[PDB]
Amino acid sequence: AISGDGFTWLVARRQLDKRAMRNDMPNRDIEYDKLFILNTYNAGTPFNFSTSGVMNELNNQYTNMEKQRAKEAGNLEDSEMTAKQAKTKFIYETQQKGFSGKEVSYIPLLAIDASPKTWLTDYGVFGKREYLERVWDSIEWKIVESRLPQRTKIQ
Amino acid sequence: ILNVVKENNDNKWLAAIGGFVADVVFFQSPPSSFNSMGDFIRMKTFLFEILEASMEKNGSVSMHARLLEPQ
Amino acid sequence: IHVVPKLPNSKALLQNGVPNILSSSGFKTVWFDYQRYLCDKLTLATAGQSLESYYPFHILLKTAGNPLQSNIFNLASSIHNNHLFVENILPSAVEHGTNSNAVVKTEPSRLFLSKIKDSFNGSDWEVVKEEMIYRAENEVLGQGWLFLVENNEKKLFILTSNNNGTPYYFPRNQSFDLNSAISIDEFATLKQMKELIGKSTKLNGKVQDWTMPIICVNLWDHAYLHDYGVGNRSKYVKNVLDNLNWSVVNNRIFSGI
Amino acid sequence: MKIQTNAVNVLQRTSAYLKSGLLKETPAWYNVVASIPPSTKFTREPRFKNPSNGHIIGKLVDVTEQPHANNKGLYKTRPNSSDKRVGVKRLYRPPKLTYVEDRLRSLFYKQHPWELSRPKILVENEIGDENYDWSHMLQIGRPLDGESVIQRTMYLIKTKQYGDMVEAYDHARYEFYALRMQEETEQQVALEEAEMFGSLFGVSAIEHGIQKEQEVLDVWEKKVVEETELMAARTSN
Amino acid sequence: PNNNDEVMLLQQKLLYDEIRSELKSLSQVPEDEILPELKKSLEQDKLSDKEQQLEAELSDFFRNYALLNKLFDSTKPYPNLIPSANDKPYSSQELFLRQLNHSMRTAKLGATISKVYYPHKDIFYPPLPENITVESLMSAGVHLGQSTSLWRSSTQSYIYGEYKGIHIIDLNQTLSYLKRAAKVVEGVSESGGIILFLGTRQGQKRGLEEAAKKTHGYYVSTRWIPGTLTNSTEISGIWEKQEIDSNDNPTERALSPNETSKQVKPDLLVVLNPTENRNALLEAIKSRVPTIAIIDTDSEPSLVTYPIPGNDDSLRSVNFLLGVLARAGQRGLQNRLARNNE
Amino acid sequence: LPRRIVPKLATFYSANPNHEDRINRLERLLRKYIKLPSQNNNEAQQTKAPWISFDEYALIGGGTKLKPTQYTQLLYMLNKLHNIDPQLTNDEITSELSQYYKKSSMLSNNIKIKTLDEFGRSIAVGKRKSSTAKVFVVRGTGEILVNGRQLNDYFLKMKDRESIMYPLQVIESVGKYNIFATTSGGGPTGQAESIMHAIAKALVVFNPLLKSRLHKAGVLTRDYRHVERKK
Ligand SMILES: [Mg+2]
Repeated sequence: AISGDGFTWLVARRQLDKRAMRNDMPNRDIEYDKLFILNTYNAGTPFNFSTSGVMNELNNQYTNMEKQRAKEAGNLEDSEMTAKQAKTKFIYETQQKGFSGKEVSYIPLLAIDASPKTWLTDYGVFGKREYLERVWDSIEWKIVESRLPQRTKIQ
Repeated sequence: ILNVVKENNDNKWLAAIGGFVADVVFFQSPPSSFNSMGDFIRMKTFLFEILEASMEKNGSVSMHARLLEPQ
Repeated sequence: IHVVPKLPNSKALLQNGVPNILSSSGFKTVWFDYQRYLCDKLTLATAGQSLESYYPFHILLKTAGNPLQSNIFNLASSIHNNHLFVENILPSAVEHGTNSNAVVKTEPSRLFLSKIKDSFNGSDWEVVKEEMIYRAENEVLGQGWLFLVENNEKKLFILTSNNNGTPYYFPRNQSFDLNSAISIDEFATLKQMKELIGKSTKLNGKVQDWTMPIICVNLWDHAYLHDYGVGNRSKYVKNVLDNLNWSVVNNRIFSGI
Repeated sequence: MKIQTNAVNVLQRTSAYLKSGLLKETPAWYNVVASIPPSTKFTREPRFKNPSNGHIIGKLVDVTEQPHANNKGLYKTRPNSSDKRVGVKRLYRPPKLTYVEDRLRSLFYKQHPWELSRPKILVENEIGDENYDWSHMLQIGRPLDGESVIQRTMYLIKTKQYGDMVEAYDHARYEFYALRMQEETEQQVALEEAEMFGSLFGVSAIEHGIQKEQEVLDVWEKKVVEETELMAARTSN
Repeated sequence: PNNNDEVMLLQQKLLYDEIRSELKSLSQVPEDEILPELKKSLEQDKLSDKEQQLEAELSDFFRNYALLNKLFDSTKPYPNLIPSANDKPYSSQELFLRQLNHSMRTAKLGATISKVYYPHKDIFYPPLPENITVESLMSAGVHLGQSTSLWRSSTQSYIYGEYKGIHIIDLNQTLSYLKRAAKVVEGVSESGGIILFLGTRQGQKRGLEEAAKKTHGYYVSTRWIPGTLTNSTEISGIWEKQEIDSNDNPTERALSPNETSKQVKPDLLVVLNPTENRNALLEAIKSRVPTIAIIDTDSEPSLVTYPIPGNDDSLRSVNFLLGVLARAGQRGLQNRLARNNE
Repeated sequence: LPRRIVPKLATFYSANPNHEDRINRLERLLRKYIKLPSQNNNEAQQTKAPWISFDEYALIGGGTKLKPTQYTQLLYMLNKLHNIDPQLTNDEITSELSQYYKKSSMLSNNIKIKTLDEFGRSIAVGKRKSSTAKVFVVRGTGEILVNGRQLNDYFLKMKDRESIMYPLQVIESVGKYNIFATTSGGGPTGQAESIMHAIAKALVVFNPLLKSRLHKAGVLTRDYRHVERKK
């Protein structure tokens, strides 16, 4: 489905959304709840811990800057700018929370390149699916199993 | 939210989300706009979280939601 | 069914490619193969629906505001953009197949060079070309399109799109790559655009944009890799902008006669 | 209504006007109609075959053609009452056209009710242009829908790859699921990829529904209030 | 290359606006401010040989083109556009013309469309009768008859079968009847006869008007006045007639009142919806006017000279059959105008 | 060479061949120029629509056959073509529409702009019942004279005095003008209201932008009521 540059990742959600003493135990912190598939585009990363919230953070700067310019103008807030910005911020937050906490990270296990650079030379314009079929028949599952964290058997 | 009182005999209210009627489970308490609005509760829009969606043999979709309230 | 348009002097194009830009193999990839690939996918996506009777430009406008028709929009935008690129880089728009014409010296018109000076603070065409090459290299990390556009205020400016971004409709220009980091100034532009789209009263949530392209350069790997290779896309854009067909580019500027 | 005579004999009635001299000048249509005679039989015509299924109409199976015993274990030795009733009416009644594909079409949409929600255009383009190779399900010019499955099933049974219609149908159904899953992903991913490059959309489908529901719920609020006040006054009586 | 030519005009146009704007400024100033001071200058000035040249050259130039002239006598596209200043943004009208320029050149780039039905082309690009197939008739819906409950059993011989609670018309017969009907229209057109196209169902006017135009015929889309043919002198005598040559050009000869009251009877009547036009059909019979009509499964075939079995309820089916008949008439007209030339 | 007599109009066999032919001509124009945008001054309600009367159109549109709804259909198409943007219109449209404009070009208007006289006075006449009043309004300080006499002397009823002041009260200019009113005929009420009507008509010269407010207050409407002989 990816039209241009990107990657399809086989990831493993890290069950360490506590954030307390995080990244201090290479086994207690390396535990995977469930596996997922994720698509990244151009130079996007599959981790999601170093980039989640970026838009929410920039959104809060914009509102504060606009609110401070409004104070200079001398305005009586607004009927629905405090209720719209609030909703935009409340949704931005609720959509990035984790099961317990808001520290959701992912452990790369596999990655398939979608960029035409990889498959255009050998397979042609019409052979992306042929490329992806031969990619599946060329995956060394040993390397992937190696990257796999240990299951979080909280159950 | 369609009803201002949980479905009789059931511990869940009913919501109208995207052309489907779902069963909404609340975190702990029911927002106070319920009692205030009353039978006109359907006149207001709330934000929900869709937990899961199942399919029954009658050909219906069993959508379970959660009344996300501003906090 | 959407079919690939026939191009003037197609026998020459299949033998000697486009002189000074693409070879025969390079042109077969960009047009004879990719355009066939796009049209077939568009037909499969739109056959049996009302969109089948509309030209690609109209399809993208009709679907620009529909989130779940983005796949159709991407195909329509790419098809329209590719023929905008292949049209202004073509040796001759007129079919001199039986006239065997080998003298096509097209140069920027006076109206084009007058609008360039007006819109770029007196910069010359050569300087603007350097800015266009720079903008492509720093703003389009992967696939995309480079456009020289004209707005409702008679001002020529440079627009770059990521993947299949239309120049006509600013909500779908796709000029900001949100996979990477953005400055507060870029977020302000996005926030202002969102406000404009919310002021529209139409139930389709659509706005009016009268921007029109003047020059189109394909920045996809289907156009340069085979002949230039990874990393040499700036040498490709330089050749394209130096060998444009100005009979087509001049006709795209509204004169009013 | 009686079979009219005067509409098809305009030439003969006109010819009497011209021969007698009541009409001096020959009409412009006169020569044209003379060269192209109207059809004037207006008869009912028998039919001996159903064009859809090739069933023969008007054939009686004689007792000599049923030598073996029936499902009840009895031989047929004499014509039955049905065999002795004249069946001329069947020759003239327009035959009911039937198709095996109709049975599969009803099955497909009973198994997949939501395929009905995908709009279908009944307006034809040009039936004569359809050049389809049903070795594959996808075709250039037509959508992927239930009919793609039915035509694929018929090709399988026609090529004798499968013997039972059910097996061919199941084989076609899975080909249909694969194509439907690839399209559901192309649309989800295309939306996701566009938002990641700064695409903005005014109203989503979910938002469109909320707005329409509000318009209706606002009129409903007024009427409810009005009708909950007339009741109070009327009940006070 | 030649832009300067237009620039030269614009310069004058701008100058003209400046001259006019300050002509109106002096129309407000009181005469007491200008006149006495102006006259005083002349009282303090002495005319020179050259000044006098214009004293009489302008007097004649103003006594020739302003006073002793005839006030009356006994850029081609959009010539009234007011262009905006080169610094100002495009006006609403200019944006419309700027979009029209895009629509002609760019708007159709990327793909061509094949094998797609466009409704208007049925009227403007009808096929010839010899190129019509069963597929084409079926694509237009001509085979879809009425409910089997509404069957007029006199149509039995046209029926192919019943399907989905309706009778299916046999298109093989429709094609043969259509070809016969088309030849009749062509014959009457080539002979110079009056062809009237009658259809009173909503939406048929466009097809009816074009059919009449391309056959040099006549049409009625609103209402058939009962008696138009049998009581023609009380209904149509007042309307104007004209004399025409073999090329269908008005001779311009004035017509005697005797010639302008005579009944003008159609040579051929085409009826799109005969079930609602019994009056017209019976008048045609009484008046010995041959008729063509689309006969649906509930319609009486014997009421018309040349029936065409087919769906009469769909505008596509009707306009498809009307288009074929209209083009057949056109070919007859073109063959008559050609034999006159040679 | 051979000649024949044929109906002039393609719509000959219709109920009204003349009206249908004219409608077809206008419909062709509306089809050929479907794209041309319409006036945005239509929101500004441009006051131009001089179309011929139903009776005048009956001379060319079938006479007795002409039906009111047919005339209504003609106006809906004449206005639509007329309302095309003036800059983007063409000669063809205007040529077709010219035949439908009410002919009022050979004749001229009978209204000359009213202006203050040599002494800065606005003179207007008013009538009520049998009374008449000729007032001279000039810029001043609120001095009024009725037939050379003080207002309180000539008009004893305060309601009559209040009627005279009302037009000046509408434009809030009671202390900005001197009124020299001369009245004759009828009684106190007719004369007071005739002066009221004449002041309102004389105030429009000083500021023609206030005519709409004067009309809305009702002081520019000549009261028609008079003593009626019983019938
Ligand atoms: Mg019918």
